[PDB]
Amino acid sequence: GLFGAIAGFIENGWEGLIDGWYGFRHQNAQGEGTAADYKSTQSAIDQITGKLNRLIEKTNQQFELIDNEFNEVEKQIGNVINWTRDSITEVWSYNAELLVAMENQHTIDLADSEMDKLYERVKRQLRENAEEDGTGCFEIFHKCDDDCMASIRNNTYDHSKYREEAMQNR
Amino acid sequence: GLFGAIAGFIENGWEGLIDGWYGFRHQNAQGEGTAADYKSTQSAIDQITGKLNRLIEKTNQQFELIDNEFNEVEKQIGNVINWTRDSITEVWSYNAELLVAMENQHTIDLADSEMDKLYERVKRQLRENAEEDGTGCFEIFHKCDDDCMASIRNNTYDHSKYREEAMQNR
Amino acid sequence: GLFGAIAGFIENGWEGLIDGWYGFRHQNAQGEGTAADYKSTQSAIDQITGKLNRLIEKTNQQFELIDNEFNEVEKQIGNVINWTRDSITEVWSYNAELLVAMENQHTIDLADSEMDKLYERVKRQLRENAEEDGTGCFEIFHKCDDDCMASIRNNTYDHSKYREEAMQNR
Amino acid sequence: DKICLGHHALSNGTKVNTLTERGVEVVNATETVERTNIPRICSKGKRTVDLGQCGLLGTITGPPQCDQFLEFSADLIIERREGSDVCYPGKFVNEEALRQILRESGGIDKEAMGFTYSGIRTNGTTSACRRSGSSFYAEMKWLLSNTDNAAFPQMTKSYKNTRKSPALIVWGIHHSVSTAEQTKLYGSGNKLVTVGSSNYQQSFVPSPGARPQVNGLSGRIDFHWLMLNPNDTVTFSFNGAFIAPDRASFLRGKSMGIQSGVQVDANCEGDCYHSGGTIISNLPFQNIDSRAVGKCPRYVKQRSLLLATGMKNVPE
Amino acid sequence: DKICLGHHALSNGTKVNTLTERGVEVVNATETVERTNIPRICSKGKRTVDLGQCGLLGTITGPPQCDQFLEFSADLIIERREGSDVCYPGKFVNEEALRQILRESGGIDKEAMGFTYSGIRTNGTTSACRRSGSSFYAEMKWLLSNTDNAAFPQMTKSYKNTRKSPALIVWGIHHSVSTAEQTKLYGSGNKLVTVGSSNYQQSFVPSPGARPQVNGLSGRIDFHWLMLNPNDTVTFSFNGAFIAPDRASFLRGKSMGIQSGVQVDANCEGDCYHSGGTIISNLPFQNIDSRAVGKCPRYVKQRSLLLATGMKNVPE
Amino acid sequence: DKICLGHHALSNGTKVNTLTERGVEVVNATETVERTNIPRICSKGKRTVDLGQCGLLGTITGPPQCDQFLEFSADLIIERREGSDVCYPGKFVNEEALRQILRESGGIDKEAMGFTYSGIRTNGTTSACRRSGSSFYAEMKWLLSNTDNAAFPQMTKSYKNTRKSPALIVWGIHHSVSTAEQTKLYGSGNKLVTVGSSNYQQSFVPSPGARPQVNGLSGRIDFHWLMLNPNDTVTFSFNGAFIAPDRASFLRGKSMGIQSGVQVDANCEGDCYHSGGTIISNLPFQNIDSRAVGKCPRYVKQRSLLLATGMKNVPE
Ligand SMILES: CC(=O)N[C@@H]1[C@@H](O)[C@H](O[C@@H]2O[C@H](CO)[C@H](O)[C@H](O[C@]3(C(=O)O)C[C@H](O)[C@@H](NC(C)=O)[C@H]([C@H](O)[C@H](O)CO)O3)[C@H]2O)[C@@H](CO)O[C@H]1O
Ligand SMILES: CC(=O)N[C@@H]1[C@@H](O)[C@H](O[C@@H]2O[C@H](CO)[C@H](O)[C@H](O[C@]3(C(=O)O)C[C@H](O)[C@@H](NC(C)=O)[C@H]([C@H](O)[C@H](O)CO)O3)[C@H]2O)[C@@H](CO)O[C@H]1O
Ligand SMILES: CC(=O)N[C@@H]1[C@@H](O)[C@H](O[C@@H]2O[C@H](CO)[C@H](O)[C@H](O[C@]3(C(=O)O)C[C@H](O)[C@@H](NC(C)=O)[C@H]([C@H](O)[C@H](O)CO)O3)[C@H]2O)[C@@H](CO)O[C@H]1O
Ligand SMILES: *[C@@H]1O[C@H](CO)[C@@H](O[C@@H]2O[C@H](CO)[C@@H](O)[C@H](O)[C@H]2NC(C)=O)[C@H](O)[C@H]1NC(C)=O
Ligand SMILES: *[C@@H]1O[C@H](CO)[C@@H](O[C@@H]2O[C@H](CO)[C@@H](O)[C@H](O)[C@H]2NC(C)=O)[C@H](O)[C@H]1NC(C)=O
Ligand SMILES: *[C@@H]1O[C@H](CO)[C@@H](O[C@@H]2O[C@H](CO)[C@@H](O)[C@H](O)[C@H]2NC(C)=O)[C@H](O)[C@H]1NC(C)=O
Ligand SMILES: *[C@@H]1O[C@H](CO)[C@@H](O)[C@H](O)[C@H]1NC(C)=O
Ligand SMILES: *[C@@H]1O[C@H](CO)[C@@H](O)[C@H](O)[C@H]1NC(C)=O
Ligand SMILES: *[C@@H]1O[C@H](CO)[C@@H](O)[C@H](O)[C@H]1NC(C)=O
Ligand SMILES: *[C@@H]1O[C@H](CO)[C@@H](O)[C@H](O)[C@H]1NC(C)=O
Ligand SMILES: *[C@@H]1O[C@H](CO)[C@@H](O)[C@H](O)[C@H]1NC(C)=O
Ligand SMILES: *[C@@H]1O[C@H](CO)[C@@H](O)[C@H](O)[C@H]1NC(C)=O
Ligand SMILES: *[C@@H]1O[C@H](CO)[C@@H](O)[C@H](O)[C@H]1NC(C)=O
Ligand SMILES: *[C@@H]1O[C@H](CO)[C@@H](O)[C@H](O)[C@H]1NC(C)=O
Ligand SMILES: *[C@@H]1O[C@H](CO)[C@@H](O)[C@H](O)[C@H]1NC(C)=O
Ligand SMILES: *[C@@H]1O[C@H](CO)[C@@H](O)[C@H](O)[C@H]1NC(C)=O
Ligand SMILES: *[C@@H]1O[C@H](CO)[C@@H](O)[C@H](O)[C@H]1NC(C)=O
Ligand SMILES: *[C@@H]1O[C@H](CO)[C@@H](O)[C@H](O)[C@H]1NC(C)=O
Repeated sequence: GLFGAIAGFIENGWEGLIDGWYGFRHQNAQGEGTAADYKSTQSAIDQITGKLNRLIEKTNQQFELIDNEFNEVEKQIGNVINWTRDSITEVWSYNAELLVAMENQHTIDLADSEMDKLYERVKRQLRENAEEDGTGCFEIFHKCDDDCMASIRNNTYDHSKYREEAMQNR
Repeated sequence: GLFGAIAGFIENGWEGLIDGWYGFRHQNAQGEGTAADYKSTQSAIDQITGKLNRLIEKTNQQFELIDNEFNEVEKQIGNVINWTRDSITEVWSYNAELLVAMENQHTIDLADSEMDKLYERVKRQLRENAEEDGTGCFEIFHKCDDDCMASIRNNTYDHSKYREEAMQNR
Repeated sequence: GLFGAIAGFIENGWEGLIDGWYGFRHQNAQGEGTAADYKSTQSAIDQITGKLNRLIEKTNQQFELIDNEFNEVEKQIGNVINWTRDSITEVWSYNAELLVAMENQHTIDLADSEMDKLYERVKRQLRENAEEDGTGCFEIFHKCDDDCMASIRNNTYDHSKYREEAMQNR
Repeated sequence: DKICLGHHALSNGTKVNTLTERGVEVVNATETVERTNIPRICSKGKRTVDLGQCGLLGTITGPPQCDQFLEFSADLIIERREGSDVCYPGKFVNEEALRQILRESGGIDKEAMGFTYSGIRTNGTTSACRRSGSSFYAEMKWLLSNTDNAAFPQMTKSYKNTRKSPALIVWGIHHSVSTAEQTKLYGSGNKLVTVGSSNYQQSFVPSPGARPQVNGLSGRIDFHWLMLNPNDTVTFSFNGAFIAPDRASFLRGKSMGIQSGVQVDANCEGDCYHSGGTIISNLPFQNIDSRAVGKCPRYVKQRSLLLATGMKNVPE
Repeated sequence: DKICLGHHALSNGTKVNTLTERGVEVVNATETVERTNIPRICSKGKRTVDLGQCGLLGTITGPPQCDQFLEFSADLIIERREGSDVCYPGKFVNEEALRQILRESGGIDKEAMGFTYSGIRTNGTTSACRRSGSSFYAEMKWLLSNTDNAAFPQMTKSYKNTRKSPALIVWGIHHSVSTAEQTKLYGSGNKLVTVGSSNYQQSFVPSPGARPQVNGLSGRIDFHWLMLNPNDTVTFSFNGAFIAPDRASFLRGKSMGIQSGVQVDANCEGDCYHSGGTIISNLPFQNIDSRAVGKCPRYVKQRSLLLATGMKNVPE
Repeated sequence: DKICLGHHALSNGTKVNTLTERGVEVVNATETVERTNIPRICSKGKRTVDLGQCGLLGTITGPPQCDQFLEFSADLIIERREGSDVCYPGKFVNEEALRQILRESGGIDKEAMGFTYSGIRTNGTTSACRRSGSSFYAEMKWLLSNTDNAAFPQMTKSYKNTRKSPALIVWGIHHSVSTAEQTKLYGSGNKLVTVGSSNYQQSFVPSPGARPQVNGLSGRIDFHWLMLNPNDTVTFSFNGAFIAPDRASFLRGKSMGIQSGVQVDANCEGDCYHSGGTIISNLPFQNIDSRAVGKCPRYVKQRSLLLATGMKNVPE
């Protein structure tokens, strides 16, 4: 997509992540762990389901028969009708193809975008206590236990608490 | 929108800002002040008015009557005509709905984008003299008076002038 | 475009760069040099050619004559036909105008996007060994010869190798 | 030491198309083109009339197969392939226009014309039109001469539409097997029938001659019609060869008309019909039948157009 | 210590729809569907002809209500509900085709046929067609027999179109009240009229009989027409029951034709008309009337479609 | 000290339009609307029939100019301005419907009707229809009375379609110059022709009278037709004024029909044709001719719509 995260600087996805769309996979003294970010997942899901509701819709326009399958109508008027219907088919076939392609491009860019927004949120939380790896990972320069990781995930992490020790470990 | 600034990491807008679309709200020893960024405001306005001019347009295609409101036309040809017109109505009603939705999505992402571009411009100006709060604010580590704030807004701010003092206050 | 790189914080393009779409122009003790980034160039080209193949397509729908250029058809049915054809022309003329405008907007944003992705890739490679100028240039704080520049372009550059010397030159 | 960010993925994804690419794999996708047909006419909650052997135009004239449909009422009208509009061989002038009127009529209500006859016979029948022995179109009267070869007296009959809605009027011209058999029935001389309503002027001279045997009979009857407005009057000047309307039809309200060869079903509801049954779907498009009617998804040529509902799938 | 970035907002915004969401609030929005009608025909700067009591087809034949419209000229032609094409009861064969021709004609220019008659009367009138006493269609001649019951001599008359543009020719067939009154006017025997231009072949036998009283008269006149090309000739072979064209009509140029029941107004300009007046708008869509004509915004079913002209509104 | 990033550019770019802006310059762009016409009918690999002086409807009746087209076979059928459907002056009832049938027929195959005559002449010719001396339509027979003024005996002839596909049947009604010349050819009295197939009922009385001289002749022949289904029978009851079909036409398969005034060319292939030649293009749109037929790009009003294939051009 346009935001360079999914199939970009994040090399691939996690098949282990069944909990949500996006998430964190930490590593520390106490070992590895994985958890889903609700907020990002929900923002993508809601936007996508809102697309669906937009397209799953009731055309309340009724159309009647103008020709006859048992008793063919006069050939001249029959050919005008067929030509007109074929022309209309051409229009909707085009509309449906473009609609779905345009929508699919946007869906992919939107999911890519939410991944980027989450990534940048965390960068800002870990103001000077971390540095940017490049593969979608943050190398944390102070000691951050499982308790400390949950603080980052739940948006409660205090940068000024661990600053000096991480700052010095530069 | 897609760029995560408006209704994203900036928590809300300023109802006090009547001067432009985007702007700066500084805080220092001399007190609070607010001012609009012309360039960003103008880039959004111009792009949006260019959308409008594109859609406010003169269909120079003339269409004539093919049926009659005072003397009904022969019923068969009348039903072909009505069917055709109804089919065309269906097409334009669809086109207008999609056009406006597609355009509105883009307008919202575009305004969000300009906010992000402005935000990132300032980050780059204040190279190492400031750090990133996370709510759309820059905590400046050297003393920056009203004169100094205007230098940032007008793109004249010199980072190498205040570097060491801000660098040490890290 | 939406990503603020092309005709944004990069002030202009390079007419000297005939090798690819994007690239690097380094400066050092050994002098200036210019080279194209294949990967970014190829990602933009492929995406754009994929647009083209999508639109250059074979409408396998055959349409026949329903009126006559040598022997005019009955006037009433002739006017229904002309009205219908004119209505269809109006629809396709609209579709073609919107398609090309929508596609052109996206092409420009996409090229802008690839430039941004490349820019951010390099920022991440030069983790703490460089700082961000603001015009689309990276001021490198350790000594980086032509050999060293090729390491950045080819994605082999090791930040931990030159860290301390660049770190101290802060 | 580190905290990593990522996204979910499958080993294998669903292929979709975008503006830039064919067959990009995404985590999830949904179909936008309907292909599922219900092989039944889904008429739950709808006043439905299945005409079976009765032709729709036969409801106005009344051959034996249409005796139970002379004053029907409906939201949905179903024509069948086996349906026939006629008993005695014949056909309608401007037939498909009249069908389109009757399909959306909501059914019909019938009323006496009030025609009274003197100097002519009025009970002509045939073997084609069978109701325990010979009969004729229920709503019509085969007018004749009192006796064989006798003169048919030039006649004038009038009907004013005294009601608030248009009156569908129908009359028939009989084309006998011979030039002789025309003279036998209605007497010699070239016969002329004329018709005049405010917005109508037409005339009808017959044409005897041999047509092939249909229903065992080589005779034909032409049927004609106009819609007589409220307060307007219609006059029939005729010298013979005339099938006279006994009753006038009025339209009840609204309906939808379809042609089909599948069974009716009051267990499913649907508003989109074609001859092979019902399309029940909320999808915006369908690839089942371009001639589907009612309130349908738009017909498209594509079999399938998948819409991405998930991010791009990037496996390990 | 700090410098903050932000954007403008209102406490309350304008709701719009996007690809993803219904009713998202934005700072500003503008309407794209026109609903404002001007209840007038806006004809500023346009040669306009309001036909009033004159029917458009009456400009070619010339009943009294159309005497001031026999050679009119216009960019815009306005038909009115009260307009009538006829004085003596009758109607046009292929009437709506001819209307469509006349609506975009730019008006008409008339020229003498040059027909000269010998052996027949040529001044037949009626009480329906009133110009201080009895009269007849100005552009037509009611041809008769010299005296009552007298034979109408089989006649041939020819007209070559010597001009650079197609000639609209019109003739009428009279259907008298009785079989007797046809013989009184044009003599006995079945009468035949034929017509032949390079791309035209048709024939006309009358049909006497009683039609209801229109304008106090039970008689009818059928009117017919063809477009005679430059240098082509048209021949009228007739034995009676004939209303002869005195003049031929030629089309002037271009025009637009409308039907309306509202007043003309030379103070406003507009190019999009419907029967309730004028749509004046630069918006791409309109929800006023799907049968609007001229150069109009596209008709849509939606009442309103707001287009965002500002960022998303995020209040404090 | 530094490493810079940038992008390519030209001093001068190609102007395109976007959602936001008119005439933004990009590095490269490509055309989406086709304007290049090939002034030739590109018929490489296609069974092609150029009718030249033969009218398409003349292939069914057989005037001299159509003698080499009586059983033609084609994928592509080309009508020419000089083409004429007739030798003896006349025209077809419902002509354009029949043309549309023949254009996509794939050509025609002819078969004997099997009509046999007794009591009448059957070899009537004329100077208009020339094959070394006087002749007549090859597929037709001009039926007459044995001698001048003699009675034409009321006649019945029948043809069953014994084949698996519909049979195109054609017959003609002759309208002689005088009322006298009708009696000379077929005897006195008003003549009647009738026709009856399962889904067909019509009648034909002639109309003698003077039409202008076409091909030096003031006479006309009307031509009529119906499509006779497999196993259905058609009966011709006629008392005179009749041009009898000798052969019946059957349709071969599929074809495409065009009208053109440019030369055929077997060196280029194309599927999109108009009267000025061929549109050869893979572009989705064309601004050459809105009446182009075959498999064409969509016609649009715009002359040009450039599609960006490069980034925005930002020169130094
Ligand atoms: C089939 C065969 O072997 N030979 C036919 C022969 O049948 C046919 O005569 C007609 O035969 C049919 C049934 O086959 C009827 O019997 C016809 O009689 C009636 C009718 O039932 O239609 C009787 C009826 O009372 C008459 N009614 C009136 C009001 O006149 C009608 C009516 O005259 C005709 O329908 C008008 O066309 O006829 C009987 O005519 C003969 C006829 O030429 O042809 C043989 O080949
Ligand atoms: C209304 C009523 O009480 N009884 C009608 C009676 O009026 C009607 O006779 C016709 O009456 C009308 C006016 O009501 C005219 O007076 C008709 O006469 C004229 C005409 O004006 O049209 C006179 C005219 O000079 C004649 N012109 C020519 C060229 O022939 C015409 C013409 O013959 C007819 O219009 C042709 O149809 O008639 C007068 O006929 C009678 C007629 O049957 O019926 C009563 O019920
Ligand atoms: C042109 C001129 O100076 N005077 C015409 C005069 O020619 C015309 O007579 C017709 O002339 C044409 C050629 O100019 C033919 O000679 C017509 O004769 C034929 C024909 O060839 O068509 C002879 C043919 O054998 C006849 N065949 C049959 C089956 O009857 C036909 C046929 O009768 C007619 O075509 C039927 O309409 O005619 C000849 O008639 C006269 C005729 O009124 O008018 C002068 O002004
Ligand atoms: C208009 O199109 C219809 C099909 O939509 C044509 O009818 C079909 O004809 C084919 C071959 O002749 C048959 O196999 C089908 O049974 C027909 N289908 C239906 C639904 O009727 C029809 O012939 C066309 N009209 C004209 C005048 O050509
Ligand atoms: C085609 O549609 C028009 C409306 O666009 C129908 O005419 C309307 O009919 C309704 C009910 O019969 C009336 O209330 C209106 O006065 C009519 N409106 C107009 C503008 O004429 C018309 O009946 C339809 N044609 C056919 C053949 O059914
Ligand atoms: C329908 O449109 C066609 C054009 O597409 C009209 O035909 C043209 O008429 C103009 C002026 O009368 C001529 O200059 C052209 O030669 C014609 N072009 C073609 C291709 O025929 C036609 O008149 C219109 N139909 C009706 C009934 O008005
Ligand atoms: C992936 O591959 C297997 C092959 O058998 C297939 O059954 C499965 O459905 C595929 N997964 C998806 C999501 O299409
Ligand atoms: C995937 O989309 C389909 C629509 O076809 C839907 O039914 C389903 O809920 C989705 N699957 C998952 C696992 O969310
Ligand atoms: C038909 O009616 C007439 C009365 O005018 C009568 O003479 C005749 O017998 C009737 N025929 C039948 C079968 O009832
Ligand atoms: C018909 O006439 C009656 C009076 O007899 C009147 O009540 C009714 O309104 C009239 N209808 C119309 C359409 O004029
Ligand atoms: C917000 O609310 C008030 C409620 O009275 C309304 O009048 C006002 O117009 C609203 N503002 C906008 C921009 O719609
Ligand atoms: C908001 O948009 C409207 C269009 O309806 C426009 O007239 C107006 O200038 C805009 N309002 C402001 C305050 O800019
Ligand atoms: C009509 O014209 C004829 C001349 O042929 C004349 O005898 C008759 O009196 C005229 N009628 C009138 C009312 O002038
Ligand atoms: C009609 O004939 C005249 C010569 O009499 C000629 O000037 C004119 O060009 C001709 N028009 C056509 C359309 O052939
Ligand atoms: C730029 O300008 C010159 C002016 O002569 C023109 O020839 C050239 O084609 C232009 N370049 C492009 C890419 O259009
Ligand atoms: C520019 O696009 C055109 C399409 O018109 C194409 O033929 C060409 O390859 C492109 N030019 C360059 C230099 O890539
Ligand atoms: C036409 O045929 C008849 C045979 O019935 C014959 O008498 C006549 O002479 C023939 N005419 C010609 C020119 O052969
Ligand atoms: C026509 O009849 C023959 C038997 O004579 C039969 O083989 C064929 O199937 C029939 N065709 C139709 C369409 O009924």
